[PDB]
Amino acid sequence: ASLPHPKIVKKHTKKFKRHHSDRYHRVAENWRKQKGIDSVVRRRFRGNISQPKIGYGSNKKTKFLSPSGHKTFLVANVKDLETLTMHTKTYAAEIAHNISAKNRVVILARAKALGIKVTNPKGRLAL
Amino acid sequence: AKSKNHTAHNQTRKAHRNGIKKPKTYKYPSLKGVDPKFRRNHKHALHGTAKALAAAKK
Amino acid sequence: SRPQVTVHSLTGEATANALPLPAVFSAPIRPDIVHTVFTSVNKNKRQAYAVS
Amino acid sequence: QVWGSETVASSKVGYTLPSHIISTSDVTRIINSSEIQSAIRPAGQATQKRTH
Amino acid sequence: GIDHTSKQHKRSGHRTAPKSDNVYLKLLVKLYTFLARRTDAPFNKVVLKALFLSKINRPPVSVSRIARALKQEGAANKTVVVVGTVTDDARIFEFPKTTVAALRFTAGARAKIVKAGGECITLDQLAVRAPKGQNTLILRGPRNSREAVRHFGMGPHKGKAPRILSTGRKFERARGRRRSKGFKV
Amino acid sequence: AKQSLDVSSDRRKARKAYFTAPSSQRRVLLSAPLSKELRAQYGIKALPIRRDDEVLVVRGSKKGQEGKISSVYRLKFAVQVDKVTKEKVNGASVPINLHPSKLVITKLHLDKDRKALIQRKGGKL
Amino acid sequence: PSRFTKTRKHRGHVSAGKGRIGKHRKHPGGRGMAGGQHHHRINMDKYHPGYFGKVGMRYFHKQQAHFWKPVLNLDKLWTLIPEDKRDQYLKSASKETAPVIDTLAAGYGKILGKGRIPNVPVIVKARFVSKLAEEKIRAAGGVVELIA
Amino acid sequence: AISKNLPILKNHFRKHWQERVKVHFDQAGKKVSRRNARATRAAKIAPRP
RNA sequence: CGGACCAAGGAGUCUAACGUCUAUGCGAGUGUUUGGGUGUAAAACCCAUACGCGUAAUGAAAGUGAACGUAGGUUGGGGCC
RNA sequence: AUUGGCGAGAGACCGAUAGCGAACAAGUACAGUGAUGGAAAGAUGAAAAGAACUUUGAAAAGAGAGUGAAAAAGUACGUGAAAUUGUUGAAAGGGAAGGGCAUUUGAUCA
Repeated sequence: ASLPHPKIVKKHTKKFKRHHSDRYHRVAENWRKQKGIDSVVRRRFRGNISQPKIGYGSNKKTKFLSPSGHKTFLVANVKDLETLTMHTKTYAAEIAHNISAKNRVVILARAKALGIKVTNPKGRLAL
Repeated sequence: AKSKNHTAHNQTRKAHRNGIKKPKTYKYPSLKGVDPKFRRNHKHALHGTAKALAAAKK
Repeated sequence: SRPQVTVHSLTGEATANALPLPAVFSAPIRPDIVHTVFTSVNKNKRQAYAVS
Repeated sequence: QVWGSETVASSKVGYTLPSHIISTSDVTRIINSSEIQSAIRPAGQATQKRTH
Repeated sequence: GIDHTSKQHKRSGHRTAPKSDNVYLKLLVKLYTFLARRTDAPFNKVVLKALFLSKINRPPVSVSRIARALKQEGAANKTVVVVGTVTDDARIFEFPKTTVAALRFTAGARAKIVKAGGECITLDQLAVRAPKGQNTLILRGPRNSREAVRHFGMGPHKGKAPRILSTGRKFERARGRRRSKGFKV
Repeated sequence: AKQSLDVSSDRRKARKAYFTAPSSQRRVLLSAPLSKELRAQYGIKALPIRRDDEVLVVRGSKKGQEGKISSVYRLKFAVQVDKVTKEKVNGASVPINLHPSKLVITKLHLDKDRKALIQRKGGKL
Repeated sequence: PSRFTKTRKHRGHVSAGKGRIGKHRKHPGGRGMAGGQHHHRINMDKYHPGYFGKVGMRYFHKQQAHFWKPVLNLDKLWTLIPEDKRDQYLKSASKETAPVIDTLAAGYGKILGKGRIPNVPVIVKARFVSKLAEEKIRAAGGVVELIA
Repeated sequence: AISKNLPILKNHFRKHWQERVKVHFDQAGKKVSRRNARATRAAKIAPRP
């Protein structure tokens, strides 16, 4: 039920990773800019890893847009689900990981009755 | 431990980075350095001119 | 004039008595000053701590 | 009497209620006033139509 | 590549939108922005620009200043418009009746105006009375009257009030100010 | 809250006092409520536990079981009640310790000191 | 405070806002006001003239109570009287009845001539009076009395 | 040391002022103690002022 | 040149007196919290005199101490008529 | 006035590599003839209910059985990562591995 929107395009789908993160275990995969004077990445030599810049910004119209075309909204209870009544065509319901299955099934039933898309319907459900 | 003594390189570029402004010209420049007798003449002349202007129309 | 606010009895039902407003509610509302003064005063009730 | 009024004393040393820097809290009514509307020029078309 | 002849992405240098979080002043700024946008009168633009000045940029103005402004012929019917705080001045004894519009009024100045018979209004009342600023006069206080200004641009052979907490004998009056003690400035 | 300037509301101080309370303090700390019938009979809400006091379990997995008290372990802050225990795999019987506050005093051993305490606390017997 | 400090933004940067060629060595040149005449002489002679040398004679046991000379002008002369009576005194410019001002009682010792008071008689009591102020007060109609 | 256009400051802190420095965190407590002492003195010295 | 690896800890913080800028409050005045009363009790509220800075500066000092006027004339000058 | 002693009330303080050197048999073990220096060490489980009994093994122990809400809680005991190692599964390997640009193939995915 997503509104007609421009095709989702991503300039850089690959996740940016820190230099030598695979080489050394103490270096986490979280990106950190290299400030060394003789840093190859900072000097931007040919054949290096990509550096995050202002050019990689996604389209504003498609910003925070899921592939299904519905924005993700975190839901905590029935009252929180009520927030997505008159905006269901442009939003999606997501259930927090702190929610027990007993209340999860009630929230799922409420969303089904109210016509609200659920990001993770099969969460903490018996299978 | 020899070092460079004097070098004029990049000085002209540093000076030209900001526009070399001409000194500001005013309608009435400072009367310093002029003859003191001429200054007294100036003071008396404007005193008389102001008195005449006030007499004609205040 | 200024609005007359009805006074409710202890039983929970408003009576016929009416009173003028206390001439403060017309003061300007300044959230910035309110927040600044509240933050400043909230530090007054504090206990000093220091490592030996 | 405790906090003062427009006629009674404020019961405080040289204290007066703060003055309002703007007469009314609503500016839409000021905009809609006839004197302002007569002086203001006719409006446009909100979002300008794209040309060329 | 473009051979830039000037700094790119250079800020205009003029403060847009007030820095203060005053909600009432923000509403006044919005009202005057709308007035300047919809009217060609430069008075609205001048008032909007003056509303953006800082505390040190909006010096205070004593009642004697508006008294002198009214003393000029043709300004008796003019309604003064000062962007700042009007302060009481005890030097002036007789205050002619007039209309004064300012953001803030001192208690003494307001009492003096009321006693003299003049009227005091706020900026929005002034705007609704005269949307185009008809028969209005703009008053500004002395900008360089601040005590910090006298210390500005201190240098040799300038005499620009050198910064010192305690003045008097032996405090910044030794060699450097007297010809007998070495030299003078 | 607290209006007195001498009592302590600190959790650390309260826990320290409870854990290091001597035998005399533990005697009054280990108190059990009385039954409804016994409360109607004496007019006393609660009394300190005793070795020869009949008690009935009101909370826990042993609900409904009643018996006499074999011994009160003030060191362990508990009281042992006979005729209710768990059987070990070795074949021996080990008593199960339980808090006195989880019991309802069905009957108590009346003595001279006990009767004096009843009169001091305002009993009718 | 801590959140708004530039140190948090400097986090990550190697030099932390202190440069690379010249490190932030504690007390690089001198300490306090060291070298006021050797290597800081340029700043001493350009920004703080008159720092070095003697000025005049020495006055031992300088008691500031002796040099208690508060001043006021004719413009503020009328401000001492409360307005409730000041307005009617201004309205009634009468010689036989004039307001009396005690500058000493308000903490002002010397009378200075500035303000051009209106032509209303007024009696003023002060320890010291200036020539111009006395002439102006005499011309206004009132007289000045010296009390101590 | 010497810096830009800043007034000369004469701060006497060369000595070990950290060892000998007093801070009054006890203002309210000592005020309450003084009030209690005044009340008990009024009680002790009889209706005498 | 330091670096075998990993985990934990790790470095422009605070005080006294200030310079520029900004915000708030009052305004030729300004600062309750030295202290007293009051208090639901280190919280909050109220208050008299004093004192810090400014309103007058220049001299080593004895001392003196700012309208000939529409608080002056002229140039440039936003706004207003 | 009070970094000593005793009896008390609190913290926008700290949390077992923090906080006093010491939360535990801490000025203890220990080192130096000597004056002195000076640590590491908190947590099973509500309740030991601490694994009866059978089998293999000399025994330490292993496997069944049982207590236990949980033995993925066994007096090496709350929760249980990396550096390092073993088993199973997948992939690559003519004097390095690791990375970036794009794609084929395999696995996997809304």
